[PDB]
Amino acid sequence: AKTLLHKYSDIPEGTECHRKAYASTSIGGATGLIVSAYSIALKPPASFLEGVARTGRYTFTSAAIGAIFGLTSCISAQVREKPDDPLNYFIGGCAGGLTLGARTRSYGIGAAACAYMGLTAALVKMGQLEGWQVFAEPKV
Amino acid sequence: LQYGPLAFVLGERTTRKLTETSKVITVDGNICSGKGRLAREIAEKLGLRHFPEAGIHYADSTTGDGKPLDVQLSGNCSLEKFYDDPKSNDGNSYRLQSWLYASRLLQYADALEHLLSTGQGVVLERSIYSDFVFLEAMYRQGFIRKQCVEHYNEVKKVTACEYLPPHVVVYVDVPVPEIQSRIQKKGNPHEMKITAAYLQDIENAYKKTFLPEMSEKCEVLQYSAREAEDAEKVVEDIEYLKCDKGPWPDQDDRTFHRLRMLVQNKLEVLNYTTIPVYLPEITIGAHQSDRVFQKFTELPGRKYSPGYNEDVGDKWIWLK
Amino acid sequence: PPEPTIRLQEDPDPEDENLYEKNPDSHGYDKDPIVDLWNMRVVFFFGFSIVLVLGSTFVAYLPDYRMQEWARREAERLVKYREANGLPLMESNCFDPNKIQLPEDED
Amino acid sequence: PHGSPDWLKVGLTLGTSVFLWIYLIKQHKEDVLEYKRRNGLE
Amino acid sequence: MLKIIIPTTMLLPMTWMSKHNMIWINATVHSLLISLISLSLLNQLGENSLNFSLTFFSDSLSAPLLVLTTWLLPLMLMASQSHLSKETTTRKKLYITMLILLQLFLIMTFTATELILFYILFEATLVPTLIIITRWGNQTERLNAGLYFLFYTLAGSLPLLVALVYIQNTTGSLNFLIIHYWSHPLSNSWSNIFMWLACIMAFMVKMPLYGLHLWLPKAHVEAPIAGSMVLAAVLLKLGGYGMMRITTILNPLTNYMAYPFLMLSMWGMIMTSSICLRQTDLKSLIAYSSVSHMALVIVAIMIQTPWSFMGATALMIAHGLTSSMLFCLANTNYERVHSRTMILARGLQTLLPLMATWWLVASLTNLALPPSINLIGELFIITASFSWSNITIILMGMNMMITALYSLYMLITTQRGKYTHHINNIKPSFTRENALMALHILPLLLLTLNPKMILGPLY
Amino acid sequence: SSLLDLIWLETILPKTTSFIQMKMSIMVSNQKGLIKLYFLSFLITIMISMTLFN
Amino acid sequence: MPLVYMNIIMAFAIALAGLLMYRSHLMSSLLCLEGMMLSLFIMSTLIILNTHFTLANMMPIILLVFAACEAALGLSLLVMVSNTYGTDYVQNLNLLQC
Amino acid sequence: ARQWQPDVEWAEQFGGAVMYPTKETAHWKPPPWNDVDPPKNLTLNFGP
Amino acid sequence: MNPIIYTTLIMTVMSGTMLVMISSHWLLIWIGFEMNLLAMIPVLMKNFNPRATEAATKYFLTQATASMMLMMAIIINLLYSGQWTITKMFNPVAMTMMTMALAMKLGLSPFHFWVPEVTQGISLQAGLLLLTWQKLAPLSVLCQISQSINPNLMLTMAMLSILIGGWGGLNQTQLRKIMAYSSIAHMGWMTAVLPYNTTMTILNLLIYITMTLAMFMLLIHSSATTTLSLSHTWNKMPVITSLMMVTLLSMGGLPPLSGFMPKWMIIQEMTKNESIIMPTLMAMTALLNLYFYMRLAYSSSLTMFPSTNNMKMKWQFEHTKQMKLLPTMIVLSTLVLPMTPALSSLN
Ligand SMILES: CCCCCCCCCCCCCCCCC[C@@H](O)O[C@H](CO[C@H](O)CCCCCCCCCCCCCCC)COP(=O)(O)OCC[N+](C)(C)C
Ligand SMILES: CCCCCCCCCCCCCCCCC[C@@H](O)O[C@H](CO[C@H](O)CCCCCCCCCCCCCCC)COP(=O)(O)OCC[N+](C)(C)C
Ligand SMILES: CCCCCCCC/C=C\CCCCCCCC(=O)O[C@H](COC(=O)CCCCCCC/C=C/CCCCCCCC)COP(=O)(O)OCCN
Ligand SMILES: Nc1ncnc2c1ncn2[C@@H]1O[C@H](COP(=O)(O)OP(=O)(O)O)[C@@H](O)[C@H]1O
Repeated sequence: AKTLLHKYSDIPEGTECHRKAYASTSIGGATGLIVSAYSIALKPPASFLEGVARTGRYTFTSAAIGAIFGLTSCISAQVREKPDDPLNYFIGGCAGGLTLGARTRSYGIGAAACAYMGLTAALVKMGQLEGWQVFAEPKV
Repeated sequence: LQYGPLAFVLGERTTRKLTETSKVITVDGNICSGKGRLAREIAEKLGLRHFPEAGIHYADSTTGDGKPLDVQLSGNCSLEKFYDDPKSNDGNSYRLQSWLYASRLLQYADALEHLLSTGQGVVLERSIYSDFVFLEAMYRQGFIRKQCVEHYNEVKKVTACEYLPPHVVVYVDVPVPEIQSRIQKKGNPHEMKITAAYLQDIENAYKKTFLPEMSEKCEVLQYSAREAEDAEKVVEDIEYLKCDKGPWPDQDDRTFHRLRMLVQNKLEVLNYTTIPVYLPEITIGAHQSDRVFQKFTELPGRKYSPGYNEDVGDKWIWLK
Repeated sequence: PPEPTIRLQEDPDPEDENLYEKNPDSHGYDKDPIVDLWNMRVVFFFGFSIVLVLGSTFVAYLPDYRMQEWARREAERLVKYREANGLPLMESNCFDPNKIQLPEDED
Repeated sequence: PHGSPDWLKVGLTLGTSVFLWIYLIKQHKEDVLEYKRRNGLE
Repeated sequence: MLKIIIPTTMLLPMTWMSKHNMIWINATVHSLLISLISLSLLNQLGENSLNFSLTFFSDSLSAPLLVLTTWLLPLMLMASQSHLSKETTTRKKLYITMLILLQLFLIMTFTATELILFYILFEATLVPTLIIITRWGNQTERLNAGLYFLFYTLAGSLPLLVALVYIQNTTGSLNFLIIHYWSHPLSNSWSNIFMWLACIMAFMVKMPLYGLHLWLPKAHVEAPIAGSMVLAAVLLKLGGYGMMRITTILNPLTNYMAYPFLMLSMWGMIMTSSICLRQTDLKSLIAYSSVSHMALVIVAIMIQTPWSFMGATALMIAHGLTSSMLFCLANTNYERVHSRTMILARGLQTLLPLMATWWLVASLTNLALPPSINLIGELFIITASFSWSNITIILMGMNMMITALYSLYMLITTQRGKYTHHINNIKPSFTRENALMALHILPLLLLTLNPKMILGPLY
Repeated sequence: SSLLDLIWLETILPKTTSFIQMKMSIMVSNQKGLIKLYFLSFLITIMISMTLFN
Repeated sequence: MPLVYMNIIMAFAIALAGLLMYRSHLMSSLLCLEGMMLSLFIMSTLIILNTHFTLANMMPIILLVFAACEAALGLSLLVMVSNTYGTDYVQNLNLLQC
Repeated sequence: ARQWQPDVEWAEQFGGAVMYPTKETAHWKPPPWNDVDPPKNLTLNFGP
Repeated sequence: MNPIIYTTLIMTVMSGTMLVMISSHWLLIWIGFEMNLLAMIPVLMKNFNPRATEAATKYFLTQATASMMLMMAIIINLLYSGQWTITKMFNPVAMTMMTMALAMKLGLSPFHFWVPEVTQGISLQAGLLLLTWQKLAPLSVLCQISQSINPNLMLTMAMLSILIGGWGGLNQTQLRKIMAYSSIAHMGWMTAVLPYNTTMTILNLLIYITMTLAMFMLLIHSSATTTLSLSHTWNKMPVITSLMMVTLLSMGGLPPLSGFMPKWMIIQEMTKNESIIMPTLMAMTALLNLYFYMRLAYSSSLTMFPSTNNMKMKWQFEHTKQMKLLPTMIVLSTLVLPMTPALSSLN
């Protein structure tokens, strides 16, 4: 639900590194669990044990991605002393992308991940700053 | 009013046109047999309609004028070249076989349309059934490859799974030495080159793979050369037998409506004869296809629809 | 392997046809000499004679809708007036400051 | 196949076209006059 | 404006009702007549514009482009007459129909009072070119080339539609006159930055900007001669015209936004000029030269000064004419040799002297020899860039030197040396090809007598 | 000519886009046609809508 | 909204989940559909009777009739599938695939 | 001197069950040309 | 089947759709859906074979589940408010259940899995009917209650449908599955504007229906269901291939074709409501549909594929039956962009 979003967003950007990391870990774990549920439903690989192994692997990968992103972004915001700057989200986002590359153990996915997650995180920060709506209400 | 759903709704029922005489009949015999004479005789005595055996240019006789078209515009194959060089490198043998099978399919559709539209029966030579005997002989003699017979089997299945088998099959049996003597007496120089192995393989295929299979769903009259000379006994056997084992008694008015819609619209009849499977004997390149199609379009009465050709002499074009 | 080593029935690649062989003085427009010659004539006439010459002359003698000599005369009369009256030629302000209401800062 | 110009269908087509054109012109004239009457132009 | 549009539309029924052996003559004659009508538009005023109606206007920026577009069609027909000899009448009529539709779309694009109409026609030009490339193309890579050409353009231009509808929702109008008169500054904001990017990238991808120029060599090499002519002459200038029209609302954001694109173009002209030095294909070399010229035009438009705009307009016209002539010469060689490789046919000056003269004049014009309008635009843009920054002169000089180098390399490799011995099918040049080259080259030397006609609205 | 233009510029936009789209197409279209998995996914989807959008 | 309505809604949810599982035996799928319509009948009847809305006493009958007609249609389809393959197993319907 | 046109080898790319064949889908076969698949009387012993 | 029975069944399908469209009572809408489902199955199973039976049973299962969910939503709405009229839904839970049921009926993602297989199993005429007429009733019901829909869920399933259609159309060689994925993508486009304007939804529905009718009628005319079978059409009837290529270009949203109208208007309307990101993603994703349309056009008309010898007989025969309105549908799906402001008629 939106409870995880509220718990993550209520924390200030430049403080409480551990709280932000924990919230990011929870969000990543939820996303990984949903992806694992879809993967199990659409593709039952061989058995119950291999399926739960797949679920655990996906969940841990997503949770690690979220934790690294949150920790790196919050530390960058704290150290640089310039909050509300998309560069911090860029750096943290593709620290998470590099951790994805390390987990999957291939350099190309790591570089692609840094590109396409740093840009995504910077875009999200820009949208928060400028008030962009993804799901706009019907104004007119 | 062309036949369709509206005609079936209002008045058109073809079950009332059946008068126990329809009885589609097919006559099968080995090369240079007396079957053509025998088939013709049966048609005249029973009052049915005779269908001469379909050749390379059978389809040419039913569209436009009855005159045949050029070989490169119709068939792209010749029987004389098959007799002269059965192992020709340009794949003429299987092209001939496939074109002849398609011609037989079109002729069978035409005969079925006539029978279902008028009620008058028809008499046919070698039909889509038993056309495989030439394929089997050609394969056993090494004239064609195995992929060719696989393609023939696929096309034959997909096409012939949609028609009713003949009521009565009439076979004239002639020994191979006698038929070779008849070939020698015929005088055709190209037909002289037929080997005895080819005829024996043909003959083996007819008895072994065709007679019992049609015995299980049709009525068979195996006849020899001497006893086929008199058609009176043949006709008497024709009326004496009653068909009660085939699918024909199981049909009704709705199945007849479906089959009548199928037999007309010949483009649907010939739909699966050009399946996109690429065998070098029958596949044609883009440039040659374009050139031949452009030449065909340049034929006098073939650029437009049959009634829209001023060059032939069609008038009132601007109001049709 | 009794395969014919032929993938399909294809026409051979045709050889390029020379326009000069069957018709010298070919002009490179068409294989039919009459249509060829008339195509050459119409192309040469309607391009060189009509467009390239008449349109060039038309563009050369276009009237001054861009108003160059008009600007020359206006500038000449203004400089005559200003030199004679002691005015210092061109003025730094394009608009008279009397008609601009600046906003008071009071900082 | 072998067909003569079907005069029944040609006649019906031409009659439908002419009837549609005349009805359209009459409708347009009525609309113009009734518009003028409502807004008091003429 | 309809006095040009209606005859172009009537070109279609005339073509489709022509005799089987009279399509080319009629099309050429009526296209030349249409071009003569277009000449009247050149008369322009120093004031606002030639506002014909609510839908169309003309300007001294649009007038030379319209004249070039109308003039190009007879040349394309002349070039296409040869290789379509063995084609059926219906398909030749379809080819002529594609060319006429492309001309009509370009003509309506260049007038286009309203920006959504401009976008609609600017995208409508994409279909006939794609059909020409992927239908009447010789090689098997024409399909991939057409896919690249379609998808680069569409990916670039899809955000432009969103930007335009947003701009109309906010401002209330997309008519260019109201946009110009009611212009307001853009605040330095992330939303404004992305709006600037969406407004700019669609025209950048079609210039082509360096790094986004991959589609151009494929499309130019795989297209038939008429397609190459139109792509090199007119279709590349659509991006420049759009940038010139749309940079009025991007101020003062453009002052710092332009740097990434300025650096890309300034280094990419050097890169593509150096690429031209090592090329085994004539068409690829000409395409990369086009890329260099259009990169320098991008620099001119981004600098956004009056001299920049005048130089950009002059260079656009001159490059269109020169690239069309070079492609035509390459096609004349190809139709004899059927190879499209520089090193195969050598020493053609001995066999074809007049065509060698045409080659020399085309290379000199591409080399920007004074007082050709190519050098007029080149020098105006160089001076404007020097005023922008004195350090640009190094890159501009390097580009000039490399340009002269590969132009004379292309001339010497094909025209000089010893003829290839085993090639014996090199027939004398036809009158059609010579007339094509003459009609390409004479307008350039006539326009250098009246440079004010191609210097744009800021003259 | 080679390293930048024919390799890396080609790798960045077009080849990457083609590879990603082809992989996503393979993932989406690789379904065995068993209604078991389809309606299991429908059940999973229905539960998510109830608990995540309200 | 008291506990009886919650129990009936829970029964409907259980029947829907059992339908969406598909261990095997399409007959069980039809059984789950009929359990769903039975739960719908019960809960709608309770709502209608509680509020004394006289004119909707028709609606449960209409629902029952239409759902039983749908049940007959599904049974016919199952019979045709079984005559095609010899069994009503779900996994035999894999000829058409995404 | 001739415009290239697709041949059998090129045309065979579009003849499979799906585009972009994979290991899992390698065994998939196209549907039959007509959408018909092959179809692939009890006794009673009334004794005493 | 008997032509009388077929006509009666088609009339029953149409009358069920009209009953859904004209009624104001929820029970009558449910009855219309049930009648349409009941009369739809024999139309799909008209040509009896195992594939059609499997498609029919899949369709029956999906539609029965959707109808049960819709009935449950109606009953919950009645429970929380004694109302039978189709208006504001009055309940958050009831609305969610109803939206999923209508999405399952329409085939929106993630409930899209049945559309490609049902389309592949049935013939081309049944596919035409299923992909054109069977969208009117659920879309009309969604339009009537558009003020109640949660925009987040509607937009999520719309974007999912667009992405799924774009990705799944890339992998197909069968024409019917291509048309099914195209239908899924177009449905996703249609439902992304319901929260903002229903007139745009109806305009998109009309344009898509015209284009789909043109495409299916062209495919029926040249009796091909695979890419390679359609690659043989140029050797007999090149005009059909050229018209098909123009229609495919129109279906890809390329201006100035008719298919550019719905996407243009939907983007403009969504931008009026301060929505920017979603139209950009939607156009980017529709690029994939355009790509596989271009692949089909390449295989069909822009190049000439090898032919077979037996086409010479087909050269001699003409189609016995000519489909009326095929010319009108092609023109309407190709050349109606200049008539865009006519959408104010509340089409
Ligand atoms: C081959 C061997 C030699 C034989 C020839 C010997 C003779 C030599 C002469 C050739 C050039 C010598 C230079 C002499 C120049 C004199 C002519 C000049 O003065 O006229 C120019 C005029 O030239 C035209 O302005 C330019 C030509 C028009 C170009 C348009 C191209 C035609 C359309 C074709 C399609 C367009 C394609 C490109 C799209 C833009 C400039 O005149 P300008 O001082 O100003 O004012 C004109 C007079 N006023 C004051 C009354 C107004
Ligand atoms: C691939 C071949 C070529 C294709 C075309 C390439 C051209 C596109 C490049 C886009 C131009 C620049 C984009 C934004 C420029 C604005 C300036 C900004 O970036 O600089 C600093 C911005 O700081 C940081 O850069 C923040 C952004 C960090 C995240 C961006 C990702 C960096 C690399 C991504 C490149 C990927 C390009 C290709 C995409 C597929 C200034 O600090 P700040 O004062 O705070 O911000 C000022 C702007 N304000 C006033 C609106 C707030
Ligand atoms: C050759 C391929 C090139 C493809 C194009 C690359 C650039 C694309 C441009 C960015 C995409 C979005 C364009 C924005 C549309 C204009 C609308 C606008 O400017 O309004 C902005 C909207 O701005 C945005 O929403 C932008 C969000 C971006 C989401 C899409 C990301 C696409 C990729 C972005 C990174 C790449 C951009 C450069 C690419 C470089 C070349 C490859 C403000 O919105 P409001 O909320 O109404 O006002 C704020 C005050 N309340
Ligand atoms: N399947 C076939 N393949 C090749 N040729 C065939 C085939 N079927 C019939 N023919 C040829 O058709 C001709 C007529 O057949 P046939 O019965 O032998 O002579 P007739 O019609 O005089 O009785 C013969 O020359 C025969 O070879």
